[PDB]
Amino acid sequence: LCLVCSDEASGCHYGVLTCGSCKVFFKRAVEGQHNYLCAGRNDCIIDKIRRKNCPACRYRKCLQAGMNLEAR
Ligand SMILES: [Zn+2]
Ligand SMILES: [Zn+2]
Repeated sequence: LCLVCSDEASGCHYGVLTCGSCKVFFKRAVEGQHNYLCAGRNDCIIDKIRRKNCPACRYRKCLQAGMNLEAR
């Protein structure tokens, strides 16, 4: 299971057991430019449904999980 947006995970990538999308998301969200906002809220729960409400919390969530694009 995806330990970010709490969905059926395809396989682990980077540092943690994530879905298919959280992989690609994270690699953009780290080594790229981002425009996700929960920089001064950080309220919403990111799961299988509510992740469409906010892709900002997902970055925070995956990081708490232990994601690292230079993990092992
Ligand atoms: Zn996910
Ligand atoms: Zn949010």
